[PDB]
Amino acid sequence: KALKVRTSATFRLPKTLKLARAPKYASKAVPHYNRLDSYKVIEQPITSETAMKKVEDGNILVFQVSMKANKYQIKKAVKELYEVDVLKVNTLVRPNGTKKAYVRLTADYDALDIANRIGYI
Amino acid sequence: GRVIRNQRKGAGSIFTSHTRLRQGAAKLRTLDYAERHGYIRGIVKQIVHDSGRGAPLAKVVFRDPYKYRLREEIFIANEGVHTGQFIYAGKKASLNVGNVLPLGSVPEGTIVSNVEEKPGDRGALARASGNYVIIIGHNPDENKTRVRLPSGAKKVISSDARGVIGVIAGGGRVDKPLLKAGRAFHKYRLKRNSWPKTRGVAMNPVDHPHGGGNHQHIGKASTISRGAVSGQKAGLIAARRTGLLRGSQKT
Amino acid sequence: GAYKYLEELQRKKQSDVLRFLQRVRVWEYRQKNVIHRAARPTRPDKARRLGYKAKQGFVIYRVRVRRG
Amino acid sequence: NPLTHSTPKNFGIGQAVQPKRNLSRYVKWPEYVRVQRQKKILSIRLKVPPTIAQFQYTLDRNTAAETFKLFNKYRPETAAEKKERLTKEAAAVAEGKSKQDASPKPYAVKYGLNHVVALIENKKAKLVLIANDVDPIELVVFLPALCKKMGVPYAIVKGKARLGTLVNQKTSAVAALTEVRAEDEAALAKLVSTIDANFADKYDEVKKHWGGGILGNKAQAKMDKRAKNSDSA
Amino acid sequence: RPRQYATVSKTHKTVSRAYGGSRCANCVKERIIRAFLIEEQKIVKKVVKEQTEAAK
RNA sequence: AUGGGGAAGCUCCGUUUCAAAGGCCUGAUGCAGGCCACCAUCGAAAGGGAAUCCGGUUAAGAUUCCGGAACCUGGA
RNA sequence: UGACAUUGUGAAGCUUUACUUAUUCAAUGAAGCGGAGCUGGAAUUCCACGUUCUAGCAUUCAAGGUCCCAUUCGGGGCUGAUCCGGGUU
Repeated sequence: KALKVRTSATFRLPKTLKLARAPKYASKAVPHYNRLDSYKVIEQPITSETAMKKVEDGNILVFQVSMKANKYQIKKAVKELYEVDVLKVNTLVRPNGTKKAYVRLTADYDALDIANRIGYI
Repeated sequence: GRVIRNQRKGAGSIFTSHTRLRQGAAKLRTLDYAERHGYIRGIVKQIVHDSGRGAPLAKVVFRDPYKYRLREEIFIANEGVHTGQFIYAGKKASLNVGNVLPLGSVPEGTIVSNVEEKPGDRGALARASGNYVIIIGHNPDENKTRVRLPSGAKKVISSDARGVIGVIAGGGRVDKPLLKAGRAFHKYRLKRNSWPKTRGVAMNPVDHPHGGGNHQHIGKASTISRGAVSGQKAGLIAARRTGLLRGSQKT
Repeated sequence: GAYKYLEELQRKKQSDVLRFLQRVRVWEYRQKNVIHRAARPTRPDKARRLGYKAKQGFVIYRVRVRRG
Repeated sequence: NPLTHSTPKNFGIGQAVQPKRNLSRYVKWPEYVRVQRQKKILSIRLKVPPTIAQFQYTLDRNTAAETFKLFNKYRPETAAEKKERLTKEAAAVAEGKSKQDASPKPYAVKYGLNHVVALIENKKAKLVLIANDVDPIELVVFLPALCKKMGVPYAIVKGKARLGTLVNQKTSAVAALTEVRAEDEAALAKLVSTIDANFADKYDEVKKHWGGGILGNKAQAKMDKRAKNSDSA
Repeated sequence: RPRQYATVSKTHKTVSRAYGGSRCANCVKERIIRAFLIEEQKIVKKVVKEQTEAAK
């Protein structure tokens, strides 16, 4: 019996077996419910004069959005709450500290129609 | 009293060297098996200027004995080394300008440069421009060689210490007088912030031992003792003698 | 038991065997870390005297500090 | 054959890249491995005093085999066998109404340092075996001298792992036989007069002998070369 | 610019030759000449050494 | 920072060194198995840097919106 | 600067010299250290033991050789690259 041949003078830590956790108890009792579901991301519309102009002419809805939401969340939330495909989303942060999202729908849906469907003319 | 300028220069801060533009540390090859038994051949790719250094650096590509890689070593150019030259470094290398040889493998009177102080490091003696070391003699009994250093000092070092053949090149650099203060300004702009120097005798008495007084005079003997503590070592330190030499004083 | 023998022999720090053992163990302790887990006490008898019991949950650490 | 050529590579100093040789000698071993090896080296370089150097003497590969063969029959009861013995005794105490002599008198190797030392001191130990590689050697340095002064045969046996597999443990510094049966009395008698022959008889001469001082190979070769070319000077 | 080389075809980034987009044609010629000439010099030196070895 | 080493201690030196220091390609967490030995990280809204322009539009927006016309990156 | 401690082991006559394990210094990704052996030369001794006109090239556990199983289309061992001591120097 001869010792193992070593082609490198640098000794390295051998790659042993790494186990996966099997805890005796769950980390938390209950999984948290969806923290940012549709009714939390889409808060309320804005019906200022400029927003009204945008809905009437530009086919753009204007929504107040929680600051924790992004463009994908806003797109999916609009698609879920109001069954209309969105063409694009443009989000900004108002100086009073809340997200404002210009959601432009596809050409085959009317912003002026679904706005008064939601309730604000 | 206040911490004097020379005292302040050991803590670093603004007194560190300005090493942005330096090409790298000028060092020989590691004392590998190949170089310490026979010799290895490198090729001088390019000779470059090193900021803050008078002697041009030479970059020599060496094949790696134990791997494909090309170990590029930043030598110090010797007057005669040129691009495209083959540099033979090791014990079995022939004695031509630019070759690195252990000092036990060179005949007497040989001019070497960038001499290893002890076998194993990467060059210590005679690396400033125009400087060299003379192989005074050998001693195979204790494997040593005696050499003459640029400072006129005689030293004995293990015969396996290496050293490049020739002179460091860039010689006579101090012949030309810097006319303008700007020349010195740009010289020390890449060197450690040691310029301009204010005379201690012009300093206030708090800032320097020489300062103060109604006339700009030192006041006490300027030959400071070797054992004087830090902060008193301002002037001529451990001066055996002073004044102009007025004699041959050897060559 | 052997503990009387151990506690009497350890009192001979200048004996040849203990001198050799000390000269070896001090070198080991210098080589190892400043603070490191010692698997078992060097002097089990002294450990027992001070309160050690070779059971689970009793830990022995070895430490070196700068003298002077 | 017509297509495949022989091209012996030149592996000289400046020729082609050196092949992957065996660098096992130059491995930068971990700190613990280095401490292991250098501790053994230092312990064999320094002059080991006689009371430790006497542990360099162990049984040969025959006396050790014979002794362990003898002690194997006297391995103590395992946990399962003791439990079975307890079932037998539980039956006997209810039925036969007896505790002593309900089971045959046990005959097993006594072990444990604090037990064997007391047995040796009381001179009830017929034979004792000492592990040669205990980490605090102070635990058993005095054991051979105690054995010699108490007139009991001791053997500095090889390995505490063998003693552990004897006494159903992982390790055991010392294993002692104190009451052997008439069948194995002859075997133990032959074991002694040999064990004490190489250990107890030579005790007074190993007590005067130091050890260690075994230089490394690269220094022993140098010392040999210096002794030569100077012996003839 | 360095990143734009990723967006163009291989034709715009190489020349149809050994060391296409790395070394000049004259440098390629010089190194081919060097390779052949000093490999032949290696063979010649080996022949000379082999014939001198017998001069014992 | 870590490995380390100081310091009674708040913390200090140190930035790749007295360390058993990992992520990449796969065909499927071993892996067929291989690969590599580099060394945490922070550090510029004037340095390096993937790619957008025109016209129009508001009370206040804009190379961001609208109309038109392009390009980059990632991936199917 | 001196003494005490780390700090140990020897010789020769307060002195000299010696040893590596303590300790100290330096480098490398700890790559070739020490001893021995070949092979030629000089001559039991010593020496070398693959590379010098040239800004090329040198990588796939190496080709060859040899021995096995499977040969598959492949895999494996030795040699090539001397042996021993695991003291990295």
